[PDB]
Amino acid sequence: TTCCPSIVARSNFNVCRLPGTSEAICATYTGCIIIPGATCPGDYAN
Repeated sequence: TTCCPSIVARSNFNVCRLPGTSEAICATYTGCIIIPGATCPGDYAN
């Protein structure tokens, strides 16, 4: 599951993904994170 710290971080994440970039690269690029579970924390609410 991906969790993002802000709205624009998510928007940027989704653009990064469009060419097929790995989630892990897009995470470090944007500040989003990948977790194994499905429950994002309150500080990665977007």
